Amino acid sequence: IIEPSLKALASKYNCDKSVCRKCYARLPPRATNCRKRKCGHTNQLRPKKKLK
Amino acid sequence: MATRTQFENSNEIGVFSKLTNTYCLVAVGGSENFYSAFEAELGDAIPIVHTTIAGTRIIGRMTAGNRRGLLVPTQTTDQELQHLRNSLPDSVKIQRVEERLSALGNVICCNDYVALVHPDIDRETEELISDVLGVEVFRQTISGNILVGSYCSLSNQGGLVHPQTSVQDQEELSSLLQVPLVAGTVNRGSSVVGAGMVVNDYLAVTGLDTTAPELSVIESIFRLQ
Amino acid sequence: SFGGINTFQQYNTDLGLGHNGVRISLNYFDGLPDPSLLNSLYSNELKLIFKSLLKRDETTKEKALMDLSNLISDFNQNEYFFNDIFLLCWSQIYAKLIISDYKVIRLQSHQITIMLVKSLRKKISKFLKDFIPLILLGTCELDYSVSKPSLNELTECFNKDPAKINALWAVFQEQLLNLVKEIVVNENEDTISDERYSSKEESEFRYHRVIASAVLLLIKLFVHNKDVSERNSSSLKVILSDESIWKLLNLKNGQNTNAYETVLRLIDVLYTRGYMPSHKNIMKLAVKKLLKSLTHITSKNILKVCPVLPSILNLLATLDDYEDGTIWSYDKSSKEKVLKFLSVSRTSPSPGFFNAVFALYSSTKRHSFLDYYLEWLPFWQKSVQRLNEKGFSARNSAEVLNEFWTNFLKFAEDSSEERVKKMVESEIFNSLSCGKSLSEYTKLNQTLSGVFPPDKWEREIEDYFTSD
Amino acid sequence: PLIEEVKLAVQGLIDQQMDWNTIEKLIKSEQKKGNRIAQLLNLPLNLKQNKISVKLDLSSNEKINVTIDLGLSAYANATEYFNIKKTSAQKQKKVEKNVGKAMK
Amino acid sequence: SGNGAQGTKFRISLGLPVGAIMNCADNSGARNLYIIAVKGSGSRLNRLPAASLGDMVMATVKKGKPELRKKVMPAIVVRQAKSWRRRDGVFLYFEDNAGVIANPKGEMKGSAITGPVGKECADLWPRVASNSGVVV
RNA sequence: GGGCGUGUGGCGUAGUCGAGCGCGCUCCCUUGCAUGGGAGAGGUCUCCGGUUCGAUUCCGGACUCGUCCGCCA
RNA sequence: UCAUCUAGACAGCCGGACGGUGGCCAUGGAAGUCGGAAUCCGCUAAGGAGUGUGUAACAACUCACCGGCCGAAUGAACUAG
Ligand SMILES: [Mg+2]
Ligand SMILES: [Zn+2]
Repeated sequence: IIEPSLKALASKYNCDKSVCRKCYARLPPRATNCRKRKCGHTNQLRPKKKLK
Repeated sequence: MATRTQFENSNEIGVFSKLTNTYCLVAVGGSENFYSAFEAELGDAIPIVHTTIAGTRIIGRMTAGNRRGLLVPTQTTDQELQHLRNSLPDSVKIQRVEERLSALGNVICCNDYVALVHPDIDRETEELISDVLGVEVFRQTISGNILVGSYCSLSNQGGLVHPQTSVQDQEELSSLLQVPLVAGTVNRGSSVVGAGMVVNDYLAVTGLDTTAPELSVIESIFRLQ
Repeated sequence: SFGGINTFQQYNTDLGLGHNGVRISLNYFDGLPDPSLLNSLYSNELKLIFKSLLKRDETTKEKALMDLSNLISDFNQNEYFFNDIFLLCWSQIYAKLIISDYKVIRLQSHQITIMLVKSLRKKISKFLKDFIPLILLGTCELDYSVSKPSLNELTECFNKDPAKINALWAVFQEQLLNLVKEIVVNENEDTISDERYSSKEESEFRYHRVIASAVLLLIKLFVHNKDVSERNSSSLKVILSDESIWKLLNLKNGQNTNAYETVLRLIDVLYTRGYMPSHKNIMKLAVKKLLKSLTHITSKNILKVCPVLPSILNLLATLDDYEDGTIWSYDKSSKEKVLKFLSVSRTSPSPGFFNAVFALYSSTKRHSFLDYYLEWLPFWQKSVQRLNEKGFSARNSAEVLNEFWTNFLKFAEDSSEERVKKMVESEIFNSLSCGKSLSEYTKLNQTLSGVFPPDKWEREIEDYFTSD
Repeated sequence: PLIEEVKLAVQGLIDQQMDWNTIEKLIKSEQKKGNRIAQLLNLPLNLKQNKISVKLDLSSNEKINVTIDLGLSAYANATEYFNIKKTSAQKQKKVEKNVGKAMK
Repeated sequence: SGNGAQGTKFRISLGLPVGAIMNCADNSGARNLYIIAVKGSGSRLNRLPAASLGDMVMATVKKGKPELRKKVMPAIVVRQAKSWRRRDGVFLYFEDNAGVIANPKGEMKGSAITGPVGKECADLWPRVASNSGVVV
């Protein structure tokens, strides 16, 4: 156990992201398009897979 | 205590260490836990010497030790001999042995009073053992095992011998040594008991894989309680 | 950092050994420190030490203990670290630590507690009640090595005042007894040691070792406090009723007869106290076990059990005296067991064992437990005859043979039978004839003069000169 | 509510990262020492599938053994047992539709 | 060597390539060992994997007891007979190639060793040093 | 390597979605150049999933066996 | 091509987001939120017989709607260089 607030603060940077389906890039959670050129700024995004 | 110790992963402590009543010898290339076991259990009353014999980390199989004396092979250098002479107390006598078998821990199984040797040793070496150690000597094999030092663990209180030993050989050796002997295993069933562990009057050090019934047999036969 | 709550312990509302609001128990499953309490600890360094202590591996446990000790050494720097919270936690773990198989762990744990008290003197008073019994158990343990240093240290802690040490026994007698009770009745061998990592044996061995220490503790406690029996009778009855203490007296198997000796001493103490008479049923239960013990003693293990035998016999004489060999009376086969025992005992005779046997004989004749001519005298003749074979090849046998002769002469004086005296004379001559050195056993020879009269010996010399 | 107390107790022991066999030995010892929360439990614990089993009185001396998931509420476990009841009824109706044409 | 090594080993001049037959020094009933592989050996085109003293090899019993023949087992080289240099600069060699049988962890199948063994092997394998008569 | 088909009691063998016979031998009865008769035992229908209400039976996958075609100058 | 727009639009904060009514069937329960149908009034500046989270069912939170600050364009879908 870390602490509940400290787990929230660490998960803000480590777990509450989104993943581009084409190029696996770690993206902002409210993003609409990937920031990478190689996937062509696609809008195929998924949430980052949580535990539990 | 039969103290669980490893030599960097090695569960054979008799190979890398030689323990008597008066002194202890440990290899120079040893871990902090391995040194800390002898330092905590032995205390400050008994000197612990970090030594190398003949350029080898193995010292228990190279040397045969007693409270009165220590025997070293011919290949031991003058620097190691002088370091042992300075580090050891004045009571013990260190003498080089010039003998072909040259691995005195494997050749000789000895305690304070009585010793078992390899049958084929030279007579000058037998007289040298009787002189320096002050110990009466028998040439005998443990159920056909000529390496009595590797295949027997011996102290003043009792002895552990090879597991595959004839019972008749057990009472014969027990009457010859005037101590009770038990056939048993050490280090999760390893046959080489003398290489497996070191023992004296109040301490036994063994490998970590030595199981609880084996450790109970050790403390029972060596009366360490 | 620490999570979870000990709800089950809360339902129980039992403080176990502890008087400070924390359950303290020897058993592995419970008494582990509460996570909330652990969180409360003053420093991260302490918290880690505790987590390591919880872990199963010994090397880690030792490492943590060493670290804790180092922190205590710098008390001034770490005084803030040590707090009631620390004390509550240490106490809970300390109990489990004292039962540890590894000697170093036990020794270090005891040393740490004593050090803490010395530094925190007069600040550990609330916690003293929990700690003192445990500290004492360490001071009174079958292994000399753990107990002796612990004892010396305890004395230094109290400024080397013997009175204080005795005072502890008096002041905490109720607490001490509670500890003994918990080991004997509340605990079981399985509870003490986890089954997966421990066999049926060893666990059994362990429970016995711990209980043996408890019996040892009781003996000192009884000696220290006379009224302890009266004040603690209800609890004492419970402790005695349990078969566990009685199970301890097994010589059939087991490495240490030291444990067995301790139980005998307790039974002896109980009879001397009159507590055993007070609860006759308890005395009977002990007697039955003593009878079982006789069967256990056997030729195969005679060498192993030989030092313990003289003691058994001396105790037997005292117990038999009570209620007219009432102890013998309970068992129909008591005589049968004795007969078997005698044969086994005679084959190997301990030094001083025969003196004990004569004392038993002094007791037996009054209640006529045994027929002297058919059984006692002949068995003795067999025993000396056996000794004659054992003439004196090994050490001490020489002392034992002389010892037997002293006893045998006494046996004969009681016999008042012509045949017996004649038999003695024949044996005496034969013993000399078998040979040994009179000079070597000079003291024995001086004792030996009675068998051949001084004038007879001069006549004996004339007969010897005549001999071819 | 008492099932929720038992669940909170077992989950509190789980959240201490305690070994499962030591938890079962703690349940046995508290049953021997007469703790009601311990005595409501059945000892072959399915902690591998996060499931316990609990003894409930049939009449408000016979007891029934019911399996409770630790990750759902007691009412939610009751709704699962109701759901297994409801699924069994539909299969029975399918059997009743089957019977005539099958036996013909 | 590899897994069961107790420490490292300085480079000894390689004397036993693949296909070499050495004497079987222990009392396990085997007469010779035939080397088919060396543990820890590298890869080069056309180069034979060669063994030195103290190395663990894979070997078959070509001559000996039938329950030891016709299978592969690990072995440890204890006598080399090709001269090699130590860091004190003596060039030394035995008069025959000899090895003992072991498991992959390194403990000996046999119980006693006939003839000398090298200290570079005895330091690296403790069971060999345990059952060894003379260490040079 | 690929294609096509195959898999039933100890053995052989019949199966339309609702496991029988023969052979081996279990027992009993009954007979020289040793028979016959009567009750027996014997299957996870190669295995795993879905459909059905129920698959030897329908379907999909895997295993196994048997066929056919396949490298160079 | 649809919509909104100085009579205050879209983002961002803040407040309300209600009664008839736990609307009718159906369920051991399901009260806006397991489903089947209907989907209407009042008070309104405004609030769906409910957009989600949500409980055994509740409770609770949030929505799309209206309001203060902002003062001017913005949202959705689609087409092709
Ligand atoms: Mg090539
Ligand atoms: Zn992308």
